[PDB]
Amino acid sequence: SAHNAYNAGIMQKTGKAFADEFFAEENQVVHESNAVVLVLMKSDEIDAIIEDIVLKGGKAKNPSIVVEDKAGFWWIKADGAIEIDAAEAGELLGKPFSVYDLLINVSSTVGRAYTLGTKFTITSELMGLDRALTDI
Amino acid sequence: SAHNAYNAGIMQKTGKAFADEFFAEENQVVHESNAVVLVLMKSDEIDAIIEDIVLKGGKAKNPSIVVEDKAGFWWIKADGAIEIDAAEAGELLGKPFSVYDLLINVSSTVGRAYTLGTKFTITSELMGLDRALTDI
Amino acid sequence: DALKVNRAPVGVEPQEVHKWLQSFNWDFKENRTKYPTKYHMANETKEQFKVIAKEYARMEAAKDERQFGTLLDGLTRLGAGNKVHPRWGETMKVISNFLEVGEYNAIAASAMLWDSATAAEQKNGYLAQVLDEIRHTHQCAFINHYYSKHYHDPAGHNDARRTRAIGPLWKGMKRVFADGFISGDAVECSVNLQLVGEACFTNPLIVAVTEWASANGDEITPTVFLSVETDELRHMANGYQTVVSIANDPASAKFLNTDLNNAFWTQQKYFTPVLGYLFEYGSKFKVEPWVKTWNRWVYEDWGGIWIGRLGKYGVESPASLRDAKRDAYWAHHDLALAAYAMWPLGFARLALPDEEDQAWFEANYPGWADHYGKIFNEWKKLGYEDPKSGFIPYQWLLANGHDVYIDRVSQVPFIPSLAKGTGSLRVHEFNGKKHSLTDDWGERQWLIEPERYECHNVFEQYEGRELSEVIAEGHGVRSDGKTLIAQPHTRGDNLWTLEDIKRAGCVFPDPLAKF
Amino acid sequence: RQFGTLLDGLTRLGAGNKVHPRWGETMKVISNFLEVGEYNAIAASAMLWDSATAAEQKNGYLAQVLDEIRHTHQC
Amino acid sequence: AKREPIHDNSIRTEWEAKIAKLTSVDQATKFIQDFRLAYTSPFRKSYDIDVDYQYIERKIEEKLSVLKTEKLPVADLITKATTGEDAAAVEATWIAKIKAAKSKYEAERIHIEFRQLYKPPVLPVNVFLRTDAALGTVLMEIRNTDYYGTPLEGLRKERGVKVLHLQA
Amino acid sequence: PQSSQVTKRGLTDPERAAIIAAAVPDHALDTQRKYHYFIQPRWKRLSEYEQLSCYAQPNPDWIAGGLDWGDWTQKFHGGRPSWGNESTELRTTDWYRHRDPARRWHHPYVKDKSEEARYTQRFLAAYSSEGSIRTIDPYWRDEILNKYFGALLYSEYGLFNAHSSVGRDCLSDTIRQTAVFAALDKVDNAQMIQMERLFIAKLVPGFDASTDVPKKIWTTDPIYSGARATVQEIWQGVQDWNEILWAGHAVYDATFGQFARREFFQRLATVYGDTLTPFFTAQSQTYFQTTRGAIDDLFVYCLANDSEFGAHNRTFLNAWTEHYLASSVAALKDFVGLYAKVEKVAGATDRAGVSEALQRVFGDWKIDYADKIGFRVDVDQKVDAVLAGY
Amino acid sequence: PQSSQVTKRGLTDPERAAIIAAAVPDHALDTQRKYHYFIQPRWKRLSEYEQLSCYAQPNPDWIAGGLDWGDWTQKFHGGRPSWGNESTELRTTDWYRHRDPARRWHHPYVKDKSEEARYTQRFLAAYSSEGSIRTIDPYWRDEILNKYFGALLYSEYGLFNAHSSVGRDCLSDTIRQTAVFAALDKVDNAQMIQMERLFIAKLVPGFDASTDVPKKIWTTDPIYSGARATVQEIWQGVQDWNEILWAGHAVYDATFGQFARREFFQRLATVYGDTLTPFFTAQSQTYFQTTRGAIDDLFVYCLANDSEFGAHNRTFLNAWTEHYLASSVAALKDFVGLYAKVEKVAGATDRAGVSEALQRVFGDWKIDYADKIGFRVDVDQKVDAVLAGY
Ligand SMILES: [Fe+3]
Ligand SMILES: [Fe+3]
Ligand SMILES: [Fe+3]
Repeated sequence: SAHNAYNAGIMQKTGKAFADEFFAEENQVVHESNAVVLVLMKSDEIDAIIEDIVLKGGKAKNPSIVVEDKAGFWWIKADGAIEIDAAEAGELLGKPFSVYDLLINVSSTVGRAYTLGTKFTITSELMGLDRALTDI
Repeated sequence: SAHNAYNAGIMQKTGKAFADEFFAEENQVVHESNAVVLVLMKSDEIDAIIEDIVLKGGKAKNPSIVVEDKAGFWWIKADGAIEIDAAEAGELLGKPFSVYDLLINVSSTVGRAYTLGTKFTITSELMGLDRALTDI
Repeated sequence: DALKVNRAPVGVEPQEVHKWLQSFNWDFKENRTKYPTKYHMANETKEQFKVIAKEYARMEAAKDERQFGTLLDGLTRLGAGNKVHPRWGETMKVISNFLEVGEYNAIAASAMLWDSATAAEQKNGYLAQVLDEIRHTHQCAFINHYYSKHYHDPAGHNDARRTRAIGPLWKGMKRVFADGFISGDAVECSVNLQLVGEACFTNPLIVAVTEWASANGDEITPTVFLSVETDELRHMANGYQTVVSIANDPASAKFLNTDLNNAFWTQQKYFTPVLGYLFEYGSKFKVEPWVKTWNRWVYEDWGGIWIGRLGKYGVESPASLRDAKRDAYWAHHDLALAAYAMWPLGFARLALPDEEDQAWFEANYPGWADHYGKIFNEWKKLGYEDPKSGFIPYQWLLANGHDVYIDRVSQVPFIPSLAKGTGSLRVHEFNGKKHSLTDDWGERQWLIEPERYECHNVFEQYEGRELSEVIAEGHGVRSDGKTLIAQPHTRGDNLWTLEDIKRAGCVFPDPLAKF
Repeated sequence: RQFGTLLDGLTRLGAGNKVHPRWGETMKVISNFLEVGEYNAIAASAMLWDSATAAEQKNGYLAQVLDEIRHTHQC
Repeated sequence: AKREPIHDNSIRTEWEAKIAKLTSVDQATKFIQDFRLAYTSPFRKSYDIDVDYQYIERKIEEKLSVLKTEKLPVADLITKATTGEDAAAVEATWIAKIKAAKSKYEAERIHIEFRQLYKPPVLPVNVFLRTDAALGTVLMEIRNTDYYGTPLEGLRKERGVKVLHLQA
Repeated sequence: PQSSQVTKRGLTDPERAAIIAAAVPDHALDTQRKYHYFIQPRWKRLSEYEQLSCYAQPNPDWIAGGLDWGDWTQKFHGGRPSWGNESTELRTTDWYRHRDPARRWHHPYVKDKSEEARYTQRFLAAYSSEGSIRTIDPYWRDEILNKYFGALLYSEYGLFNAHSSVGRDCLSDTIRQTAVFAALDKVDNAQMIQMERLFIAKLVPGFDASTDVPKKIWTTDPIYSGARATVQEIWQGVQDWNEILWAGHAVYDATFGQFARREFFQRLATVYGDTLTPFFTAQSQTYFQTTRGAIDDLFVYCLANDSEFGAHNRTFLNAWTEHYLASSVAALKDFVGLYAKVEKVAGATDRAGVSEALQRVFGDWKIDYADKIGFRVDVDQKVDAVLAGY
Repeated sequence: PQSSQVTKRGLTDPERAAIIAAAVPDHALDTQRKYHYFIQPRWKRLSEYEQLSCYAQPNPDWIAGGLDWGDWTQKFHGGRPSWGNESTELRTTDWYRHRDPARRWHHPYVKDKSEEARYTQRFLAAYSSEGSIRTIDPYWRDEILNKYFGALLYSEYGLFNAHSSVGRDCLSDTIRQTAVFAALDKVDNAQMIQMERLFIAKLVPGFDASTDVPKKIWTTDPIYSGARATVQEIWQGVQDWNEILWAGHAVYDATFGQFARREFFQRLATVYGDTLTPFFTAQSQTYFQTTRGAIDDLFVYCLANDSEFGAHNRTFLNAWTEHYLASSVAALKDFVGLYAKVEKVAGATDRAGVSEALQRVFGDWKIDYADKIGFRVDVDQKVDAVLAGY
């Protein structure tokens, strides 16, 4: 879990300690990561999804999820994949809610993200290369 | 003009001075007034109408208009009648604007108010009694 | 023909359709209102707002989208729901849910008026009002729904449609804004609902309140209430069109001023003390003295611009106005005494005026400190706020001879030994039942019309029962089953429970048993 | 939702002039410079729609073409 | 008195046991008319069950209405009172009685008693509502004439109250 | 400046915000955040529709389902209660049971109708640019459409007005919403017919879009004689608010209304080259199916199966149906005389075509309504009774 | 808590709000508050449409109308400029002159289409509840509609794809908006035809809504042979972006497209009892008239009258028209063979009816487009050339 914090690892250092690590030879190439980053824009519907889907059942299925408050948006980072069922969000909210309504306040994805049925998935997997896309 | 201020007349007194006037025998019956009161809810479109219609051409045609800032709304009181042409508001705003769009942010009328064509009028006159209502 | 025609782009605007509306009605001998009435509405009345069904929806949906954007997007992202002073976020439990029943009952009242009118245009103005009051019901609900989700005390925001039934203040609200709208001559109901309730008292209740809300940190209520009133102004026009439509009916010369004066007193009897109480005692930051608000909106502007101008058509200044002015000065302070003394029966948390509130009260109402402030400061010393005190001030009033009575007509409480507003106790026995009446106008209503006014009061229903049992049976508790929704302070600790109330030994009496 | 927040709620609050001057100046540059990126992305996405052969792939680029018009107007 | 709880108490439970023993339309009609003469309106004979009579009344109406649908022919449901009287005839009778009333005190008693005796399910809904509406129109025109004429002292004597206290 | 203080906002003023922040507790005082959490949900979880609507009506415990207590505070002269059991013959264990299956509170209702409002004007401006009016049979246009379709607006307008006392008298909040939305859709239908006529007048010089001729036809032409009589009765002849809803929507409008709108004016527009009228009947028929979902819930699903009063309620529903179905069959028998005024087209306006259309209306009605409340009806018998007037 | 600072908002935090308030001057620093106040307004006052659109394209002064200067920063291998005069034969004194008369920036465009999106689903759910499909001629349904209407989606899909290079290559922001919205409406038409077919499949068991048969017909049936050839040419045969717009919308779609959509599939739906298809053609025809207003402004009002290049531009417009009108007449001559597959109805599908329909399309086109650019056309001659294939 704490590896997925916004301020993880080098980000805790300041001043010269930060500079020494940032310029170290090991950090001059990218390092492959199995993380996904999800950004959700704050709104009435999103704040309920965060509290009652992401931080309860979501974190139960994926204990690596970290959620951080960035004032206007929620920053979420997890190992592997994050999945949100719009059908479940609608039951929680008590109103019609398709996958396209969920996308009204989904603001960024660092990861492979797609829609299938009522479900929105953001995944580390290389969709269409290692695993095909399907129809309903 | 200053007779139409929110805090006109008795409203400037406090404490016992207010009480003495409020309970004076002359003030135990209503006094007929030729004023109208218009309340406009603050919004981008309304604040432009206030600045460029009500307080320029409006006050030129009716110098008795007083406008007061009540935080969430504009309180307007004038002698006789206030008229707002939605056709002129649309030219100012640069977008389609019918009389029904103007009504989105018209929040109260103390007066006889009606719609005819593109024009919204609030008037001291006893419409339908002293002056008939018409069609277009 | 089949090859030529004009091909310029044209549509049909709403006012083009509206012009044909008057001719939709048609003549048959059964075509008359089903409801009892002394008046006859003229067939040719026209309406001030030319609205048809499609344009109605277009106009209202555009208001909604802006309102729900502000709420669900912008104010939620700012966290505005919990940036409200606690006194005000508690007051909004009562304001929005009590106003809700007025919006709800106005649906049925407007429909009864649509039935009464004969002119298609006049029916159409009432019909637009019927739809609006559905909007407003859902809008008041939305306020308490939003507060339930985002404010630090959702209890009572989340269940007032059942927890309002415990307490006495709710009964008076049902008279002005529920039964007063729908039970009577259609025209008496119209003056209660439209000419007085809407054209007079919603200016303070719905418009002026938004400035108090904003002063105390609440930008949710302005967003909605200012939108509510955009529809309300069309209802003010309905009330005026009622008067226009009966103007040439000889019955109006016989009856209209009596119906108007009864309705004016009915509405003012509750709103004058209750709004002044909720504005001044349910806020931290105050905008202006309530008696000045009433003077501006009720006495000078509504009185001068509506009633004063109708003078040339036979409408008189209401005979009860002088009594109403005395209430505007003192009766909300009288009501505060009863509201604070019976705090456990409500569904909101209250705060005694603090040192700076008291200074403001005495400056704007000289004499307040020697009468009301002395009492509040004694109660504070006796432990009003402290759940281990065993102290509930309703008992203290009884111990000192300051009995509370309920007006059989208006359901407003009255404390004759302490009151500075209008009224005096009359106790009658009639056919083996005692009744308490509190002013000249409502005493006459009851004497002439006793089968209209049979409302059970809280002392009749709760006689001999202990406070905490009534509160538990009414579900007046939080989700733990034991901490009261209502509290005598707005702090986050030392909350009262059912067992703290039970320790005070408070049992309801029959106040009229001594007579 | 966006235009409600802007034209109704934030305007009634006076938010437009509650910005630190340094930042309200910076937004002159950020929003108008970003605008040209949104604008030119319309034409770029259309060139990619031309390049692709799969109808679905053309459709993803086409949705982007419309979005970048949205964003031009939003900046 | 010490009241029981509001919605579930020994008074209501006892009256429900009586009502369950009604077995015929004639018996149920007599029962509900007696109940309404005894316990409703400001001219009721007793206030003893004041806080429970309205719920109890609903339960009697329910029993009478079901017995009606089990025992009467369909056409009777539309055109007759359960007394056996012609519904249209009840209408014409009571509109005649109120238009002959000389005072507001006579008019008010006619309207109240009409409701005591014929409130649904005794009379059909449509006939009942229309009659009630015509009676109320008359009652209001009488009462609202010169409404402020009589001073309170006189109204109190006309009404017949025992004045128990008047504050000075 | 201005005469009155400019009030400082508690949200943004630094002094007031600091004071407010010091008064707000650092924890919630309760955890129950579901608004009116005690409502019994009809579906898997509480909907916003139920939350915003259910128990707004302040009924006491002596009106089945109510949560409050005691008498009303103010009643009618004579004693008539604000609301009461004497308003209808039907009975139930809980008046708050009804749910509109489309879950319309006020906002989704005007949102949807606003889309139809604005799209209609875009369609009309394009249709006039297209010149598609050139292709409509001018006899259908000026004879059937202008006069007999025009006259049908009075049937919709009378059904609308039948709801006034329903809106005052009915006994719960979800029922009142259903009824009011139904009423507005019916007056919308009346206004849309007149909008069509006014539109045609802009395109065809000397087309008369005045209501005078339609109103003469509605009031005096025998083709509408039974329709007008049933509508005058449903509106002004009764006051039981369940009778009015059931008679108006579930019998008269489901039989005569569906025949007149769909089987006659919409279906025959698509044989005489009318490309304009089916745009307008698309709306009325959509409004009819949305209203039907709600009327079905109230009467068919709930009141006809109330655990204590179902059979009781079906006695009244069956009596009502027998009476208004006869009125409606009469109305249809007068109406099918219109076919004498139109071109005979095989399978459409010949006796075989009218008989298949009547078989569609009555057979649908039997499945949608009659079978579900126990009402026995012989479809063929009703079709033959209407053909008597052909 | 969380690893990173929780940022205090400058709007509501008392400390930060106080600091900001002390930095904001007490007066405005300029009084010009009209955004891009220097745009020349087409109408009485600047519109929001012009303000948000005009000069977003950063053209330099060597592309007529541009406000910037210097070369592009990065060009194609070989030197092709980011945008350039070499993209089209037409010329003008100012590429930013064009205005869509409907003034669509992005928000009104998706607002309107969203209303049509949601209303369509409500209409389909009611239409299926109505059972109005029962009344459609099953030969028209499974033979003309499924196969030949299905195949028409490829014509709309090809017109859509013709815009890809137009969206990359055109030279101003109002033109680019017009072109992109036109493109989406054409692919919307293609998707709506397939939506209709998929809808019918839910109602009629064994109706095949797969595109296989429509695609076979589009590619191999001689009825579509000339259509497909013109569309392949307009899309992939040219790159002048003014040629593509003019050929696609003002010639091919205004002649073949209007005949196929309105005179054939919409008009004949209203003779074989099809109450479903005119709901969908109502949208395509509305989209056609909105697109026409904009194409007219660009070509007819502006480029054909440019003060310096009007006659120059009409030389190209007339040449283009001569070439694509011949292609379109050929396409129509192949298409009218479809009438051999349908029931002969007098004044509709007989030679007289087809000849009056062709007279409507070509006569309208002459007034809307041909007369306005100086193009001489003999309507009767074009009608006779098409009837050759009847
Ligand atoms: Fe309201
Ligand atoms: Fe209202
Ligand atoms: Fe972008």
